[PDB]
Amino acid sequence: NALVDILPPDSDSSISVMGENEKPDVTYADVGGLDMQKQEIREAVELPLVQADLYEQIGIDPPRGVLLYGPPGTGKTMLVKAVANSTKAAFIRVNGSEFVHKYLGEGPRMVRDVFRLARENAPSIIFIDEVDSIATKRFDAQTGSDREVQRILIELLTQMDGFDQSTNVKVIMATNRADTLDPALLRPGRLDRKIEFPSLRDRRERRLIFGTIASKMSLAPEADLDSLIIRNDSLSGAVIAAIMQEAGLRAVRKNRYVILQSDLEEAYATQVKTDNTVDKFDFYK
Amino acid sequence: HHTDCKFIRVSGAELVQKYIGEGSRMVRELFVMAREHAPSIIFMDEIDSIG
Amino acid sequence: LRPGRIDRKIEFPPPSVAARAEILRIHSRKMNLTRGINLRKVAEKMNGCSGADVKGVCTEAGMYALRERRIHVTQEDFELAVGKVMNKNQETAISVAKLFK
Amino acid sequence: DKTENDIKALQSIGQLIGEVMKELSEEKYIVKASSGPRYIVGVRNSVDRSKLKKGVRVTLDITTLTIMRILPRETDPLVYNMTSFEQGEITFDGIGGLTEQIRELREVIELPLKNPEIFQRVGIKPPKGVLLYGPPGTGKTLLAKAVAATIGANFIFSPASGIVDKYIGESARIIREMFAYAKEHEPCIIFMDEVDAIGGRRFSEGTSADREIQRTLMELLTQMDGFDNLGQTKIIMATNRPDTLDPALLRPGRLDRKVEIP
Amino acid sequence: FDSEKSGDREVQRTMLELLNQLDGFSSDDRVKVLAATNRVDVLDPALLRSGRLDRKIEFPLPSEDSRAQILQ
Amino acid sequence: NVKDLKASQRVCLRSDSYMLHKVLENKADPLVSLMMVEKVPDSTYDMVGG
Ligand SMILES: Nc1ncnc2c1ncn2[C@@H]1O[C@H](COP(=O)(O)OP(=O)(O)OP(=O)(O)O)[C@@H](O)[C@H]1O
Ligand SMILES: Nc1ncnc2c1ncn2[C@@H]1O[C@H](COP(=O)(O)OP(=O)(O)OP(=O)(O)O)[C@@H](O)[C@H]1O
Ligand SMILES: [Mg+2]
Ligand SMILES: [Mg+2]
Repeated sequence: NALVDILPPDSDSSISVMGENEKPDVTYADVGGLDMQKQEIREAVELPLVQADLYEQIGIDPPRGVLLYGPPGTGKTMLVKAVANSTKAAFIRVNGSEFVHKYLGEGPRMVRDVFRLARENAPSIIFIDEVDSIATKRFDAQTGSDREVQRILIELLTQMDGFDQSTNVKVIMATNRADTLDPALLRPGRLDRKIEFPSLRDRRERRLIFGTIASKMSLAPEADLDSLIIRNDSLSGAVIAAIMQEAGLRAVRKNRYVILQSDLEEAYATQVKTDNTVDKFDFYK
Repeated sequence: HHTDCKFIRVSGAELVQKYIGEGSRMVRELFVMAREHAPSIIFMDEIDSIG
Repeated sequence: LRPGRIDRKIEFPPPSVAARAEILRIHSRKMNLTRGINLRKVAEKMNGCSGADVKGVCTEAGMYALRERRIHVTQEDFELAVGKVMNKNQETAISVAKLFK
Repeated sequence: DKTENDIKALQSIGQLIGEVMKELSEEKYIVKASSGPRYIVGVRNSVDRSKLKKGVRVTLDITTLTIMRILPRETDPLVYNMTSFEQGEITFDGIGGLTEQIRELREVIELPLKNPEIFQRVGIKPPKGVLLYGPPGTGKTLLAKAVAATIGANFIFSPASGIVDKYIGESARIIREMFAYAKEHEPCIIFMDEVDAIGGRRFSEGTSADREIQRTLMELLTQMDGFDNLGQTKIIMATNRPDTLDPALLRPGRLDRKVEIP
Repeated sequence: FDSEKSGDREVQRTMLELLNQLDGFSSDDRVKVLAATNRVDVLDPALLRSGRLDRKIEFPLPSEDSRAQILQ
Repeated sequence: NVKDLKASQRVCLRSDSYMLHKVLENKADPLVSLMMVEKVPDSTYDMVGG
């Protein structure tokens, strides 16, 4: 029981990098619209990776942490993959279910590894897939395990202040809800930029999202992607990832390798679900 | 900073604690800590968004 | 609100126009400015009712200046920031109508 | 000889399993043990460097802590109990009049499993995941058993609550290893039986029990989607009332069809 | 088994495991269940169905003659 | 000794059977826990001024 040697930061990883030993799988072309938010995600990620010093010379306060919020399905995670593919920096895919308590001291030790790894071979991106199971708006804190989850989040706060004044991109995290968030996590200096993702978007931002998933697939000369833009007006990004996927299943009942408009409107009818924004429940015009 | 008080910003949170873990029992005790480390300013920021 | 436990009430009003100009200046003391920018001129473009609005006009001016990639924050970025932040006032929750009963 | 074999085991000693967490140096390896705490440990010349990769289980001694040999992977004692359910069988037409629902069911399920190669022609994303929903008695579990038998692929058959444990964090571990196991086993088909309160909403104003729900729920989505994507390997989600679940389970793309069995 | 924001989501996880062992992977074919209940208004819809509880025995208010037997 | 020792003081041990050795040169205040996890730096009147 004495200190007989020291270990480099690189070694003793939670898990090795996925961004200079693997390459993210989704590109920025597979993102359709949210162009207003795309100007912002290259502000949030890309500019602190190539050079932090641009901000310094102006003297404007940097952005620190990236908060992605929205109702699920809107491509928060897909976007993380996107800008990591364009920038071609290091990326570390961890999750909070690899951080969760299992042994005594598991929680703090596991949080520390990823930051040590990112900083030594900086500039780097740390991704925590979600923080909805650690960070919960309320805690009972009258049981040992609820204070363990809290130990894991508290270390994350401490490592976040540590991560600042570095040319790394501060932790990426997404949340599926508005009541996962605490008034000590969204504090500026912890999460600066709050990139929106609505289920509202406008007619142009619905329009681009259909066309990209149609670029992926075969089409027929009678296929209409633009007759769906006005049917429903409360969509998310991956409810279109299902309608299109279903058109390739209805086609295989025919034994077809192009997509028909019959296939695409039959899939439209499902997966939408009850909606009151659509033009049939609307008489306020 | 001028008065040399401990600026204790409370926020209506259960996350600031991890050692008692409810606000009701941390009213006496918060006072007692602010007396240990006196002078102090207990900035209990109520919000009333809670629930 | 029991009577005798409240011997001081500090109301912070919506900014005056002498106060609202100085909030812009506070943030700009870390920043580089192209010489000749008056944040009192911008304050007369603003009408405001909170000093949060003017903090967003400065943040925007340095992020427009980041987009350009110039060291100085230029004067058109503070023109664009007020109109961009006012659009943002109509998108966080409407509040300036004049359309009343 | 029956007792000679017992002597030879007896004068030997046990091994304690690890896995290679990270390579440090030529003769020094960092492992994370299956019991927990990490060590630095050595190697004999009974193993090669080109024969070790990470996540590969290794032996250690319990008296010197040195690797002598490569060890196959481990897989839950729990998930072996699911492969021992196969009873409740019925023919391929075993649901009268809902035979149409079988057709819808195989388009996601049986056809890309057997041949992904015809769906390259179509050019769409690999089909994954289905929800069965309907009032009790409509053979949602019966349709699950029937697509297990007819395909004849590896099959589980997970109880909602035999993947929960007292410790909140072992409950996450089981399904992590259940999706790994499904990737070791071509055409593994996973019926989650009676999900209601293990994939439920955010809740968290009741007991502390409700934070185990979340913890487990994230696990499922991260396997399905990320730098792991399943087209070999199929999800059948059986639920007893449609609107009981978290909205991420109401987001199709993991769960591409929401099939109604009348 | 639609509960929100309470700890009846802990309670139902011991209900669903029972319904798992009344799904047929046999081990419920000679293994039986009697159940007594005092309120029949709140029974689960997955226990209304047969294959879980199959035979449904009503217990009445005693008839004229029956009361006299009971006393005796 | 017992008059150099008071409550809530961190010590170092040489486990000869848990033989108290020295005071520890570190402590984390329990009030500072709250303040940490909040995380606040100092301000003056140029952050209010105007
Ligand atoms: N808008 C979209 N258009 C096309 N494909 C999409 C879209 N959104 C997601 N996908 C595809 O769906 C899969 C999963 O995406 P991902 O898990 O990143 O989504 P998410 O919305 O962040 O999920 P969650 O609901 O768990 O937060 C990937 O194969 C991805 O390419
Ligand atoms: N749709 C059906 N068609 C024919 N037989 C059926 C059907 N549904 C149930 N059965 C019969 O009832 C038995 C038990 O029903 P099962 O356990 O499959 O019920 P379930 O309602 O699908 O289950 P759960 O309530 O868990 O969703 C079956 O073994 C079969 O004999
Ligand atoms: Mg997510
Ligand atoms: Mg069943």
